[PDB]
Amino acid sequence: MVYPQPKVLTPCRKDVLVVTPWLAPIVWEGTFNIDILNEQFRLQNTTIGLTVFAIKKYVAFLKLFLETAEKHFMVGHRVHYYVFTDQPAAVPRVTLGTGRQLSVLEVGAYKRWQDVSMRRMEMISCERRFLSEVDYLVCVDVDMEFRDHVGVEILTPLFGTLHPSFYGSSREAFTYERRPQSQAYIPKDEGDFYYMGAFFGGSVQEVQRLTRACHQAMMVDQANGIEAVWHDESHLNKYLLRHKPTKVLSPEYLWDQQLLGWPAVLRKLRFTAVPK
Amino acid sequence: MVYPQPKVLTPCRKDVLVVTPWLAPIVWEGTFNIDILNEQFRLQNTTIGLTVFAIKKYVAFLKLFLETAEKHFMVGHRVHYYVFTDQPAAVPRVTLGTGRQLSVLEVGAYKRWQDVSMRRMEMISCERRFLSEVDYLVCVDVDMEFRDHVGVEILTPLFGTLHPSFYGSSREAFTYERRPQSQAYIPKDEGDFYYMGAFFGGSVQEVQRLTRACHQAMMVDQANGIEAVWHDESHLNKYLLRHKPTKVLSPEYLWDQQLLGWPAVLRKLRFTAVPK
Ligand SMILES: O=c1ccn([C@@H]2O[C@H](COP(=O)(O)OP(=O)(O)O)[C@@H](O)[C@H]2O)c(=O)[nH]1
Ligand SMILES: O=c1ccn([C@@H]2O[C@H](COP(=O)(O)OP(=O)(O)O)[C@@H](O)[C@H]2O)c(=O)[nH]1
Ligand SMILES: OC[C@H]1O[C@@H](O)[C@H](O)[C@@H](O)[C@H]1O
Ligand SMILES: OC[C@H]1O[C@@H](O)[C@H](O)[C@@H](O)[C@H]1O
Ligand SMILES: [Mn+2]
Ligand SMILES: [Mn+2]
Repeated sequence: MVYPQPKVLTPCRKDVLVVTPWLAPIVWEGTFNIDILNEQFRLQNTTIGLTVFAIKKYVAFLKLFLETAEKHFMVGHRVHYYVFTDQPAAVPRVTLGTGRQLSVLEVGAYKRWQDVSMRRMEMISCERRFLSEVDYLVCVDVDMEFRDHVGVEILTPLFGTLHPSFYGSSREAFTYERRPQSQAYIPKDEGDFYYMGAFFGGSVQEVQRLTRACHQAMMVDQANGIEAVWHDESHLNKYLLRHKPTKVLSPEYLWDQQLLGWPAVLRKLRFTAVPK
Repeated sequence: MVYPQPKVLTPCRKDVLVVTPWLAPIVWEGTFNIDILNEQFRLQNTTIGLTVFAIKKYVAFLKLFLETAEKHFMVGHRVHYYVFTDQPAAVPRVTLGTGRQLSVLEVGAYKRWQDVSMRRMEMISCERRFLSEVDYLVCVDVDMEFRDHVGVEILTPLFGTLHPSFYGSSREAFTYERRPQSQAYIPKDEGDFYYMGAFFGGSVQEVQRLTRACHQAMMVDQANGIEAVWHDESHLNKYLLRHKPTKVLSPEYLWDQQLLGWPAVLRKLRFTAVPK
């Protein structure tokens, strides 16, 4: 297998940070040779599970989400979609590529948007089925579309994704939970990045750990009369501060061209918000 | 725990490649916050085994090697030195820091320098003792001294170290084995880096795999009447081409100031050749 030689005195990207201070790759276009990664992951017959909640009106987002995932998400690898919905008959029948399957998991609807978004951690953690069926789990919002490659480069024991509104910001600007009353509490002088709750994942074991931890933390907050400021994302950020991810995705992986344009530092816009 | 904020639009190092195309960190000063890594590794009570062969005249190199390892190598972590020698009474008694131990393993001497260097793979692979006693194994030459920090930043499932004579070179210049007759054979259009046999390591499982593979490959070459051009290092390079390391050490970790000076791109010279 023949490819460009990496040269150690020629960096790929000089414009962005491509490794965290705990030596986790930060995933940008030009940092990876996908042909190498694809080979490595195919040699293990990797199966990737993709979880998405479509509760209430959000079933409307599934057709574009799944169609575009078929075009861009882990193409060539085994993929198992898990669609959590209160409306199984509303899941569109989208034609899938070979090695790809979809399961519909019927769940209850909470009235409040905070609990729908928040009880995802609980819903994800359903535990023995993921362990037997997939190697990795990827957990994303449904109001999104894939516009470019999202592949095995993201796979690692634990990853989070840089929030597109805060990647160029200083930590005191991060909208972490700042009340010491909350399990999600992070002091003003702490913090690596501000991760978005819309795209995280890892090995099935590490995702079950994270989601269990976040759920346990939110129940503690509830039994104490406090709701973290950005809810699941607050707790996600506290978890990833204390258990550092082994890869970080750049904002190529979570973007909104309408709000933020297409800056030169983003060579690809891979997974983006749908207008709502 | 309070530290400088990484900023994603300010890279650490813009002068060197800090991640390989398969997303393994390349370990340079300024890429890592050691306080973070130290915490992570201490939380697992990590034990690092360091193997060194001192056969014949090479026992003379042990005092400086061990004294300087006490100053710089994994300080604060548990360390088990394994000294393979034909002369147990010649191992100097060096005073060790707390949590550090040394074992002397008596082995036979081969007459030829090629077989002394080459049979290390066999000698390392002695298998159940490493699995029970250490988490990682680091395998180095003895004619060396530590001059600066060599710590848990290097630890990963599998690592190799960039040969200091070839890091700025193109692959056709690499002195890989070029005869298809040899198990170590690498074609002219293949190859990522040229790794030095003087410094490799990983988890005990991955080092046992590598050393078993290299030994099996060299026995095949022997039963076929060919000796790879740079011996163990040829086979090391073939193994690491096909099983890509999960970290690569920069030449800060294997250098010779007498032959190569102190170039600006090396902010630290950590482990260096002793005149011989
Ligand atoms: O009525 C709702 C509200 C939220 N969600 C799920 O929870 C996710 C996060 O909520 P949302 O996308 O509304 O949050 P935002 O991106 O606006 O902050 C959604 O993508 C859906 O997967 C849902 O299914 N139905
Ligand atoms: O007579 C010898 C020759 C080699 N070695 C071991 O094999 C390693 C590699 O050999 P050497 O350092 O001579 O190779 P070089 O760096 O010169 O290529 C040495 O560091 C020792 O650990 C040894 O113990 N005794
Ligand atoms: O937490 C800061 C917030 O950033 C907003 O831009 C986003 O819409 C919210 O979902 C939340 O992530
Ligand atoms: O393989 C090329 C060679 O490079 C030399 O500089 C070194 O002394 C040898 O041990 C070998 O590594
Ligand atoms: Mn959303
Ligand atoms: Mn040597």
